[PDB]
Amino acid sequence: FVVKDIHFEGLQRVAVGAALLSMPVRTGDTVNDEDISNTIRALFATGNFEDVRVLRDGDTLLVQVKERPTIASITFSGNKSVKDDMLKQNLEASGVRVGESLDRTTIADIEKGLEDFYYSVGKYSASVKAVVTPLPRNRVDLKLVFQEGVSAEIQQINIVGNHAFTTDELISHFQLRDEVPWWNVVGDRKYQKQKLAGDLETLRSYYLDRGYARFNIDSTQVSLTPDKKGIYVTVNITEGDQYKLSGVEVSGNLAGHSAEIEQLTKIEPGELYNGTKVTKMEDDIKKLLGRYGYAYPRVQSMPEINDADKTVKLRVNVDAGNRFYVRKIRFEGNDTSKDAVLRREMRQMEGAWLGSDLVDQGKERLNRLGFFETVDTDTQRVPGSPDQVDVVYKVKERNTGSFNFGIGYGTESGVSFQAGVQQDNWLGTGYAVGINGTKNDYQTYAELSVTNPYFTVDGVSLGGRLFYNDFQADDADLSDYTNKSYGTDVTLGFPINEYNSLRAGLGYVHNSLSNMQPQVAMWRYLYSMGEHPSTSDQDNSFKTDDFTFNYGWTYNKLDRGYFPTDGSRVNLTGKVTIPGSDNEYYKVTLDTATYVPIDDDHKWVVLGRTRWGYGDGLGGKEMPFYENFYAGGSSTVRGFQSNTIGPKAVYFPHQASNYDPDYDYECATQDGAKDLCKSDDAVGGNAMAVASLEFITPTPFISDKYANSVRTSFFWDMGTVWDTNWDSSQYSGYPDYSDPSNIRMSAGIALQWMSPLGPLVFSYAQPFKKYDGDKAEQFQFNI
Amino acid sequence: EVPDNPPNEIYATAQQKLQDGNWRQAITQLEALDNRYPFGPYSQQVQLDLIYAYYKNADLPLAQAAIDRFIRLNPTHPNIDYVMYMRGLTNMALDDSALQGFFGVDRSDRDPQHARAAFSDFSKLVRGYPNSQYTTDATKRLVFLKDRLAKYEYSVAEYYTERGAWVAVVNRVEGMLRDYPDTQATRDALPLMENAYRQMQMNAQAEKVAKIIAANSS
Amino acid sequence: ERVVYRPDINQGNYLTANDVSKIRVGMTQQQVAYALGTPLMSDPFGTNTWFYVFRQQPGHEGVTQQTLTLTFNSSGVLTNIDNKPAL
Amino acid sequence: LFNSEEDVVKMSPLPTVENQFTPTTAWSTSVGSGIGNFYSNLHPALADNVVYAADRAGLVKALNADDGKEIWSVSLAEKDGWFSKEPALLSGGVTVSGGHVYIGSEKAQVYALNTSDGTVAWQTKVAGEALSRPVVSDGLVLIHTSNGQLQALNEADGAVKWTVNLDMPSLSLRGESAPTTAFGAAVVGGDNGRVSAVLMEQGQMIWQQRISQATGSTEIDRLSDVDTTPVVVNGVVFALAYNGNLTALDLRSGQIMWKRELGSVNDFIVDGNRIYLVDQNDRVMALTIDGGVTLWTQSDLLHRLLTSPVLYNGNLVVGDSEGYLHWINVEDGRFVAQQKVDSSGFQTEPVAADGKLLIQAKDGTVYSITR
Amino acid sequence: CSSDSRYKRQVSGDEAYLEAAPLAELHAPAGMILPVTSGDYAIPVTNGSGAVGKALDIR
Repeated sequence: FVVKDIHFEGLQRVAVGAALLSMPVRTGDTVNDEDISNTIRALFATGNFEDVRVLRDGDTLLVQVKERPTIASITFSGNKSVKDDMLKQNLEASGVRVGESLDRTTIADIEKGLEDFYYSVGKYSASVKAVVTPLPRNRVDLKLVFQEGVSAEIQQINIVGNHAFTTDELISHFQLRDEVPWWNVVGDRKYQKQKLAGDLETLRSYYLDRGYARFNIDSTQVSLTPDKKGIYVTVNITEGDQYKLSGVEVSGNLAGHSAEIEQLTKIEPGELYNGTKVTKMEDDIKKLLGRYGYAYPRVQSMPEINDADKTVKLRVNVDAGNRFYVRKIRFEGNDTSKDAVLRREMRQMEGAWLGSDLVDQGKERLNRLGFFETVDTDTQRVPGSPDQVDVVYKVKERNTGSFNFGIGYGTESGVSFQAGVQQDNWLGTGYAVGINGTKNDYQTYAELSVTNPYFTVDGVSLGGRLFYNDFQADDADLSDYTNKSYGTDVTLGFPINEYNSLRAGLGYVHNSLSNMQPQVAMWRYLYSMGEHPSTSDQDNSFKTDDFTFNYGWTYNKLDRGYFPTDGSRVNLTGKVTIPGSDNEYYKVTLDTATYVPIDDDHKWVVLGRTRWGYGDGLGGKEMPFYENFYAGGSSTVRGFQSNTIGPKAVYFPHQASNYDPDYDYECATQDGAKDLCKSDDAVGGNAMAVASLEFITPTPFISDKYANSVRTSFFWDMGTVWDTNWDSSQYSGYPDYSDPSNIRMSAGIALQWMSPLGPLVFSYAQPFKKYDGDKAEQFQFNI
Repeated sequence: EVPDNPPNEIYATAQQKLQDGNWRQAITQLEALDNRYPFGPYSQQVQLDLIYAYYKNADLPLAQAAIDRFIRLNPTHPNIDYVMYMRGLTNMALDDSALQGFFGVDRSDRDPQHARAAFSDFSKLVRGYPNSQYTTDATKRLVFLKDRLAKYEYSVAEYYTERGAWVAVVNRVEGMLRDYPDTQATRDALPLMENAYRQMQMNAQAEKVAKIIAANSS
Repeated sequence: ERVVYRPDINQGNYLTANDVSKIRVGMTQQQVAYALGTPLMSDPFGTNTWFYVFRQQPGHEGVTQQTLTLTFNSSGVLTNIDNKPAL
Repeated sequence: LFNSEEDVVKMSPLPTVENQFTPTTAWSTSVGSGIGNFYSNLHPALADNVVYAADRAGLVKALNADDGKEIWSVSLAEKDGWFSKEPALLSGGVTVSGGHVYIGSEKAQVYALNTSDGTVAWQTKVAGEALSRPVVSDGLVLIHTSNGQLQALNEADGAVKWTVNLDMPSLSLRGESAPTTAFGAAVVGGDNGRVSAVLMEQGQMIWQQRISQATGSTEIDRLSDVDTTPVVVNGVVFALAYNGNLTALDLRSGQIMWKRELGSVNDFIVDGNRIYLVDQNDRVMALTIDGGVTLWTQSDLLHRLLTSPVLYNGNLVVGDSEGYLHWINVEDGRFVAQQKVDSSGFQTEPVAADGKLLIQAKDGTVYSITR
Repeated sequence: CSSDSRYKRQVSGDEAYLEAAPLAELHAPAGMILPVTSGDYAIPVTNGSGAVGKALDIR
C-alpha cells in the first residue's frame, strides 16, 4: 500500500503536515499495516492526539484523530482555603494547565496527586475529583470537585528514650507554659509535619547546650490514629550522656588575629557542653575576620567529644580570606531616587578593606532612610581576586500617598470641610510633600509644607513651611475670637554626626484678631502683653507679628522608616523670640522614641511615647496662651476629646461679644452662663508632662499581606498639662494648674492600619483617672 | 473581553480594536487568538500585534513577554528588528518613566537599569539587524543612551569625589572610561581622578591625569 | 573651622609592614599578588603601578593616609615600592 | 448560627436496630478511661471469671464475671518518668497466661501483672510502644513493636530473649502487625503492607512476602489501620496487606494460595471455610479460604467503623465505634440482634468469653453482654 | 469609569533619542593610555537606511 491522500480528522494544534510528518508513512511513502500502527503511536507521540484511528482507503490513508489540545479553562469546586491555584499547581504537577494538551488519563493524577498533596496539606480527610467538560471543537474545561472532609491535628508528642529531661519540659521549652493553675494560660494546637521537623532540633538544641554531644534522636513513630486526625508521635531519642566543653584547640589560618580568635573561644574546660555557643563562637570569628576585611572566613569548630570523661574537645579550623574584598559597590533599585542619595546612605566605601557591618550600618541607615519598602543588597564576589566583591545594594523604594480627613458636613450645611494629603516623597524626588488646610465659616486655613531633605550636599533639608489661617470662629460675625494668622516657617536640618543631626529655623507669626474671649488666661497673657483688654466684653483686638527663632536636633538609632522594632531616638525641637517680634518669649520641647524589645522576635517591643514642653516670656512678657501646651484627643493621653488635659480659664462676667449668640457660645455672656463662668476646655499650660506607653503586638489572626506595617498597639496613657504662669486667685474657686500633680490616666489599644494612604491609626481608650475639665472620647478616631 | 468565537472573527475584531485602539479589547482578541486557537496564520502578526498592542496598552514587560513569545514563536521573522527595537523600547520605558520631569527632577542620575537593557537591545538591533528600518533609530538610541548612561555613573564618580574615596573616584572615573571614554561626562570626571591622586599625594599620578585632561578633554 | 563632632571616613586598600616585606623590587606582579592580592587601584595609564593607597579622615585638623604604589614593569616585575604616608 | 462554623465527613450509623434475640447486659462495671485516643491495641480480656481488665489511665482491674465486682484492682500509674508520670497506656492487649497479666504499654513496658492481685510480677521494656498484643508462648512474650521488632520477653520472670526487627512500616505507620506463632514460627504482618513467617525461637526469617501497598507513595488507610496480623489457621498463612489487601499464602515459603489484592478489609476472621471480614464499607463478607469466593456478604452493616466479627449466642457478633453491638446471622449478613450498651463507641472487639460478651470501649469500659 | 486605555503607533516620546547625543570624545595621551568602552557600550553605528520617530512602524 502507498498513500495517495492522508485523511486528517481534527488536529487543532499539530499542523496538517506536522501530523503527516509524525506519521512515519507520509503521503507518497508506502503504507504498511505496521506503519499504520506506527502511525497510531507516533501520532500518540504528538502529545496532542487523544485517539488516532489510522485507516486507509485501500492505501489512501484515513487517519481519524481525537484531540488533546487547548484546555480552554479549568474549574475548581470545593476549592476551600487551600487555594485553587495551589490545587492548580498540583494539577500543574500533573502536567495540566489552561490551553493545554488534555490527555484524559491524568484526571486521577490530578486527584491522587492532590490527595497526596491533601495529605501534606495538614489534612488527610480530603479528596478531589477532576471533571472534563468539553469546550469548542476539541477544547475542554477541567471542572474539579474537591471533597475535603476534615484536617489532621497534632495531639501529643510521645518522646521515648528521653533519659535527661522530661518530654513536657521540652514541650514547654519548645512553646508552652501552664494553663490556669491560678497561674499562666496558653493556647491551642494543629498538625504540620514541619513543626515536627522544627521542634526536634529545638529538642536537640535543648540538649546541645546542656551537655549532650552524644544526644541523638533515635527514631520516630507517628501514631496513625485511625481517624485521619489524631497525630501522636512515638519519638525514640537518646541523651547519650551529659557532655562538657573541655577545651578549645583552635587552629588553621587565624589570619594574625589568633589571641582575638582565642578570645572569642575563651571557654571553661569542663563546662557542660554548649554546642550552640560553639557555633556562635565560630560566627564570632567570622565577623571578626569579616570586619578585618576577610569577607569569606572559613571557621570550622570540631568538638572532639571525649566520652571517657563525658566531655568534648573543641578543635577549631579557621581560615580567613583577604582584606580588600570591598573593591567597589553597586546600587540598584534607584530608578526613582538617584544613586548618590542611596550611595551617601552607607558606611562601607570602595577602595577599602571590608568593614563587615559598614555594609550593614549603611543598610541600617537605609533602614533608617524611610524612602523604602525593602532594604537589601547583593554582596557579590567579583571573581578574580580575594580583594574583589561587588556589593550591589538593590532595594525597593517608597510606597507614596497618604491622606487625612475631617468633615464639617459641607454642601448639606455651610460649605465646611477639612482637607489634607501627604505625598511621601512622590516619585522618589527627594521632595516629601504633605499639605493640609480647611475652609469653614470659623476658619479658612492655608498651609504649605515641602522639603528637599538634601537640597545642598551637606544635607540641606530645604523646608519652608507656610500658613495663612483666615480664622474667625464665626458664629455670625467677628464676635467670638477672630484670629487671622499668617506667615511662614523656614527651617533647616544639618547632620552633626551619622546618627546626630541638628535643626534651626525662623517663624513669622503675623496674627490679626478682634473681639477676643472675655476671660482671664486670655487677658492675663494680654496683661503680660502690656495690654489691659476688656474683661467683661469681647471687643478686644490683637495684632501680633511675632518674629520667632526655632531650633532643634535629633538622635537617630532606631530601625525602620515605617515599622521599627529596636533602638532609640531623641528629637529636640524648640523656639525663642528675636528683636522685631511683637512679643518676647520662648517655647522649648523634645520628642523621644526608644524601642526595647521584650520579645526577641520583636513582636512585643516597648514603645515609650512621651511629650514634654515648657515656655515663658523672655522677660516682661509671657509665652502666649495660644502657645501654651495641651493634651487629650489624639494626643499621648487619648480616650479624650481634644484639649482636655490642662489648665481651665475663667470667663469674666460678660455681656454681648459685640454680638452674642442668644444662649449659645457661652463665655459668661449676656445671654446665659453669666457672672464668672469658667472656661472648661483646656486653655493651655505653659508646661507639659504627658506620656503614652505603647507596644508592638502581632496580629496572629490577620492575613499578613499588609501586616508588615500594621501594628496593633496597646497602651496605658497618662500625664498632665499645667501652667506655671497660672494664677490662683483668678482661679481661686476654679481649676488651678500651677502644679504637675494633675496626672490623668487612660488605657487601651491603638490600631495602626497600613493603607495605600499610609498608616491609619485608630484608638479606644477608657480614661480611668482624670482631672479638672477633662472630657472623654473612648471611640477615638485618628489618622 | 476575551471572545470564544472562531479566531478569524476574533482576528477581524482584533485588527479592528487595534485600529480602533481598544487595547483593553484588542489584546483580549489577540490573546484569544493565539492562546485558545494556537494555529492562527496571523499568529506571528498577532504576536507582532501583541508586542504592539501590549505596548499600545503600555504593557511594557508584557510586550517584552510577547517579544519573548515572538522570540519563541518566530525567531525566523523579518520583524525581530521590530522585536529588537520594541525590546529596548520597552527597556526605554521600563527604566525611567516617572511624572517628575515637568518640575525639574532628574531621572538619569536615577538608575539606567533597563537603559542598560535598552542599550543592549538597541545594540542587538544594530547588531542583529544593522540594516532595518528599526536600526537607524536604535543607532539614534545608542549614542544618545550612552550619554544617559554617562550621567548616572558620572554621579557615582562624583559621589566618591564627595566621599573622599579617591581610589573609588579613579575606580569610577576610569570605570567610566572603561565604560564610555567618549562622553562629555568622562572628560569631566577626568579632573576628579586628577583631583583624586592629588589628594592622595599622587600629584605626579594626578599630573599624569592632567596630561590626560590635556588630551582626553580635547 | 572649629568643628569638634563629625562623621569620620576611612579608606583602606593598604599594605601592612608585613605586606611590604613579603615583596621586593624584582618580584613579579603575581608573586606580589599571591601574598597581597590585587590593589584596588593600579595604573591603566602607564605600567603596572599597583596602588595600595590607604586614606582616613580622623577629624578637623590632620588626615590619615598611607599611599603605596607598587610599580611593576611591562613584564609585571616590581620596580618600586613607594611607601608614602599622609601629606 | 453557632452550628454554621464547622465542617464534616460522613458515616451511615446504625441501620437495622434489631433485637430478634433481644440483647441485654451480662453486667456493666466500667473500668475507667480505657482505650483512648492513641493508636491503641489495648482490649479487654476475660479469664478465670476474674475479669482482668485495664484502662490506659493506670487502672487494672480483676472484675468478677457475674457483676464485674473487683476481685483485684491495681493501677499501672507509675509515679515517675520522662513525662513525670507513667500510667498504663497500653499498646498491647490484655494477655493473661499463668499468674501474669501481660500487657504491652506505650510506656514501652510489657508488664506481667500477677492475676491474684494485679501487682507487676514482672515488667520488661520493649522498643517503644508495641504494634502488638503480648503473644505469650515458648517461654517468650512475642511483641512486634512500632519499631518493627519481634521481641521475646521471658514470660515467667522477664528477660529479653530476642528482639528482632522484621517489618517496620514504610512511614512508621501504625496498625496491628502482631507476631502470631504458627508451626513454631512467629508469623508477622507489617504495616509496610507485607507479611512474614519467622522462626520464633531466635527470630529467623522463614520468608518475607510483600503483599500490597502501605502508606508512602501509594497513599492508603488512616481511616482504619489495617491489621496485617495474620490469622494463621493452617499452613496457608491468611493475612492482609496494609491497604486491606487480603492474602492467603504458604506458611513455610510465603507462596500465595490466593490473595484479594482488592481488599478493603478492616477486620477479618476465618469462620470455617468462610473468611468473615469487615471491609472499609464496614460490611461483613464471607470469602472462602481457598479464594475470595463470597459465601455471603452484609448490607445491614454499612459505614459503621466496626470491630471484628465474633460469635456469641448463635449469631455473628460485631460491635462498632458507634458503640452499637450487632448480632449478625452467621450466614448471609442479616442482623438478629443489635445492642447499644455503650457510653462510647466500641473501639475494641466483643470478647465473647466465659459465656458472655465482654467489651471495653474508650470510655465505655467494661460492660458485658448476654442476650 | 474614568480608567481608560488608548495608545497608537510610534517610538517613545523621547524624540531626543532620534538624535543620538553628541559624545565629546576622549583620546588618551601617549604613555597614558586608558581602556575603552566595555559592557553594554557597543554601538554598531548604522543610521544607514532606517526609520526614526513616527516613521518607525510598529505592528
